[PDB]
Amino acid sequence: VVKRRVNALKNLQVKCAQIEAKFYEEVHDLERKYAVLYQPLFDKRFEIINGIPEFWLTVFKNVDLLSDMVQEHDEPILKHLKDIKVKFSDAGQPMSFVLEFHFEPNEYFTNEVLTKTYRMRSEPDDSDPFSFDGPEIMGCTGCQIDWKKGKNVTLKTIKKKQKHKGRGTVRTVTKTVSNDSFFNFFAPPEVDAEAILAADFEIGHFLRERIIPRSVLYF
Amino acid sequence: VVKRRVNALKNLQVKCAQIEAKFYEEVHDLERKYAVLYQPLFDKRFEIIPKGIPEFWLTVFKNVDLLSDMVQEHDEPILKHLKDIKVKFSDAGQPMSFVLEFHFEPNEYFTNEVLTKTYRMRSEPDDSDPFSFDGPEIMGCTGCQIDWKKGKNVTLKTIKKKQKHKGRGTVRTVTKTVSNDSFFNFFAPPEVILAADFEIGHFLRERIIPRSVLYFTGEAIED
Amino acid sequence: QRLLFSHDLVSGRYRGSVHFGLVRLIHVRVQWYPEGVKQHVKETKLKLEDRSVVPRDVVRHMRSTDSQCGTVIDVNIDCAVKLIGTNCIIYPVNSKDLQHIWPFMYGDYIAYDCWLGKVYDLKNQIILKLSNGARCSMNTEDGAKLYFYPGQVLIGPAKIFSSVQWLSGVKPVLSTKSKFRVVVEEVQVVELKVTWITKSFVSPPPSVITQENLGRVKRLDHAQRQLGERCLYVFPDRVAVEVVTTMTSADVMWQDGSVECNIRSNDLFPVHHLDNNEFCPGDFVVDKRVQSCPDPAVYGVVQSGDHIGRTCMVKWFKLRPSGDDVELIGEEEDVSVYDIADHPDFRFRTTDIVIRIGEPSVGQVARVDVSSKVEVVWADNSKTIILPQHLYNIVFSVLEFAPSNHSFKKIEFQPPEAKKFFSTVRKEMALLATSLPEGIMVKTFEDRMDLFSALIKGPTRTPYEDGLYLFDIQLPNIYPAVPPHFCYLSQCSGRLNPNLYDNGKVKVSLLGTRWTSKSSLLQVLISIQGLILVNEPYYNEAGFDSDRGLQEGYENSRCYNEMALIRVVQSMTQLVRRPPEVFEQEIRQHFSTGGWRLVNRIESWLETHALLPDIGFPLFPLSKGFIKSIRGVLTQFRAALLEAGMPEC
Amino acid sequence: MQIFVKTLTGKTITLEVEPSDTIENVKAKIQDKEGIPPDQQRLIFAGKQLEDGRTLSDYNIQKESTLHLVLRL
Repeated sequence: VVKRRVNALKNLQVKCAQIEAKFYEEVHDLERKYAVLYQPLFDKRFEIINGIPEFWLTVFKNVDLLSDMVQEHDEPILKHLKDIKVKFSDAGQPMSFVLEFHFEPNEYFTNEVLTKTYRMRSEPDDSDPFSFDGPEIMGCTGCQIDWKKGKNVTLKTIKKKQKHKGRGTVRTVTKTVSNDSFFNFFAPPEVDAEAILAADFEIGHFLRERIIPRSVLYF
Repeated sequence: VVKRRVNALKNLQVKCAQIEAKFYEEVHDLERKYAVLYQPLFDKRFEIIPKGIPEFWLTVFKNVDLLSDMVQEHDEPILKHLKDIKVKFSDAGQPMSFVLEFHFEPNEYFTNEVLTKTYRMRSEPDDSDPFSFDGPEIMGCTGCQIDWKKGKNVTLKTIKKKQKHKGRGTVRTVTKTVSNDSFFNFFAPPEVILAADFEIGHFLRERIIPRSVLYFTGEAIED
Repeated sequence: QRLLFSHDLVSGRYRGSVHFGLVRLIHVRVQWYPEGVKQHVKETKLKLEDRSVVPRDVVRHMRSTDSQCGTVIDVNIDCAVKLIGTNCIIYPVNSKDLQHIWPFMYGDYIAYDCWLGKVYDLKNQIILKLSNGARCSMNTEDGAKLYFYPGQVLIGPAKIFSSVQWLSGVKPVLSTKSKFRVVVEEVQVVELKVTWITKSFVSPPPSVITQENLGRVKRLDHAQRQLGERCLYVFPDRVAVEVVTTMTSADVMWQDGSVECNIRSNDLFPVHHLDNNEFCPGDFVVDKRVQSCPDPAVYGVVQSGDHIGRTCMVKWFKLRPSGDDVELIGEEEDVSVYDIADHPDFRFRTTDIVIRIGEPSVGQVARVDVSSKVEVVWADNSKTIILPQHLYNIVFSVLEFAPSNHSFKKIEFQPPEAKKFFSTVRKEMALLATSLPEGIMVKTFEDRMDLFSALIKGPTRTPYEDGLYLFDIQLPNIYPAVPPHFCYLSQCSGRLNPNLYDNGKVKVSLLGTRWTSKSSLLQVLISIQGLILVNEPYYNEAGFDSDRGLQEGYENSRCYNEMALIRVVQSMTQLVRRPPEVFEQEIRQHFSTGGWRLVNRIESWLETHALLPDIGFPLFPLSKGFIKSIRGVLTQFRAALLEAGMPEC
Repeated sequence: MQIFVKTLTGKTITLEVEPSDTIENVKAKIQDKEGIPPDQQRLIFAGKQLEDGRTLSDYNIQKESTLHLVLRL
């Protein structure tokens, strides 16, 4: 008896979740508009950075989530980072945010601006009152960095030790091996891989909400 | 030299916090607007809530740790007559404030139909202009009156005790009224635990009122 | 004397506070397991609380002056247990009571329908009850990150429960901002990859047995419950407990036959190393007397022995040709241990896995009875008696011609660069001819020039003194890149030297079993004169280097001096009786000069011991067993020399 | 010469083996009779782990003698 109306009330909660999805959609719209309003402030930052040394490198180093990715040999690279901003998707397409990292001319790659994107959700998943605590993160878009010759750090040219068959003589062979670096999540794992996806999602969320709109507090 | 540039960055961050405060005020306004869309669903819930769902909100309290600890065996029969809990919001132009209306059906314990424990949140860029900090956070409650019938109160309980006279030690076998732990103390905040009451109200604001289904069926958890 | 040994329970100061710990490593390393990490600390600063006597362990009384040995049968552990999360401590709780935390564990032997096997790996799943009241199951790999015992309480972000199976209760909605709190009800084993070893009374079954077939898998049992081992205590109501103290009171069967049951372990200390001629009651042995026990079918079982006397009494058995029974050939007391050797095949000792051969079929050895039969705990079903018969267990010259059935054949030696090998051997021969003043000498066959053959004389004041030893050396194809392939001609049916194996193998650092292309046969001969033939050859098997100055070291070294004297006399006897086809004339000449001096010296040792002691290497406490064995072999050596035509000087 | 090899499944293999024969031939015959490959079995006589590379006679095997089959893995 009661269970029937409880189930109907659950179906009602599903519509409540849909309404909340529309709420968060317009929340993203407000985020975009107010970001247009932030643009003068972020631009004034940009010109001010022209400059606070290694600004965003220090910002990342001071955050627990991000210091984990920045390796020592990375410091010469990320230090040439000149700015970071967030762009928000326009109406009609699925909600997403694009973190854009503006890099000055360097000796490590030619990309004036590098891009990376996160697509959020805007809908529930079934007829049960499924979880949606705002726009969460599924998937992510890696990109290729226009590295200079042999300047890639995501892969390291290790002189792996090998032995000749039968003879047994030792030798060194130059082979590319996956290397840990701050740039590694720019090539996220494809469709422990899921754990790394979740970690990257959380890191990008922290970049969007905490790092970028409050970069000064983290310097 | 660099100090001047970082100071400029901080002052830009101050405007940043101001614009973010405007953003959050607009977010509250959009929540008010989406109320017009929400309350049809919560009104269907009200009407549907053996007739209806007995002790729906008491059961929700029990299945929430933040609320089960606040429900006492004596309270349960009284709070059983809790008809609904629903959230209202402040009008345009007012400081961000919302109300957790406990609508309560007629009973034998207390009379007033509703208990409206208003809340409020910070709406300023920061306490100090040089510094910067923001985000919606409860900076104050309001509480509301609670009447009672003769002997039906539970916030303060009447007992017979052999008390010890203060400063003389004499024994007095007399009746006394002593403050008692009860659920309805939730409606009586300390006139300026405060943080705990604030967070519990915020929980009822964002989880238990909006998504009551998840916490009633056992389909959601909180610690 | 050393007073701590592996796994022993100790009390000492860590971080300035007294704490319990287990010694893990010795020549000491102590891990204060309750809360701490391994660190080195000496025993003088420490206070023992419970020694780690475990079955199969040979022990000696700490206080009793009698150095008699004994093997430990069973150990009774009265252990204090602290409940986890809480701090209630119950003492004394007997370890036989405590049960393992998981039904099966990594590598603990198991038995399938009719197969034995080690669980190489086991996939296990936890069963959780949520504050919501929902019961679920999860693989431990996912649960590793939940901020594992029945009754635990943990917390976890909702997403961790994405892959679980919701056994019962209302399924909660998984939101990234929800944190479930879980109480672990039971820990279960999902699958297990069995690395089978033996079939027990076709082909192996499936490696990863399906969960539905785990009900037939039976673990192994024994109690080695160490400090800090999670387990489940049952009230006289399973509760997760950690052992905080242990009370090792073990039963000991001593070398005199007495069984001193319930002796505090602190009064015992184990012997890391036996002289290979000790034989605690039950150790199966075979005779080495030339005349006695001509039939190979007979074997021996030692009943008791006197350590100071180095003499043990044995029973000789042989199998019945019909049926599966055994008969007693006879009891022989006063038998020197040197005349008996650890039986090649039967090596039964406590807690040794065994399989029944032509009902329970897989088990462990508990005690080897002084009688013929042996005691096996089949799983934990019952201790049963079974014969060994059906219980499987788990100077220089260049001689001409070629060596006749000698040195190295079947080789077809072919150096990749013969010219460089010749270049090497030229300088090797020059060095050998130039720097061999200690009498040691070598020779090379014309055919297969790599076939070196050397005779080595023992130094003075050592059991091998006047000891002649023949070595055949095959030079490798890629010499001098790698050490030479040595082979000691072995005929004594014994180990005259901890490295000179009866199989013909030799062992020393220079032989790579350090070396360099600059290394030469001269260096190897120098080493053989310095290490292989040394004053106390007991110090040359896979270590014992710590023993310098240890009383156990001295005792075992004296016994090994005795055994080496017996075996060198045996080797000389054989060599005189049946010498090879090479190196013969010099063997004659050596035996004429000093060969009879060996027997005279040994007899002088015996006479001096009887009267009471000379000097030269540890032999002074000559023992009844040594006297008997040395006389029995020395009369044989005299007979061989006489029949060989070597008259006394 | 007549010998008997006992397997763990209860069967008995009656074999004719020359006393001077090697144990490898015995393993081959056991494989032929039951299929177990020589590398995968051990022969046990009165508890002795028979070594492949040595003649049966020097193991003192006699007429109507008993052998037992064990498996290695």
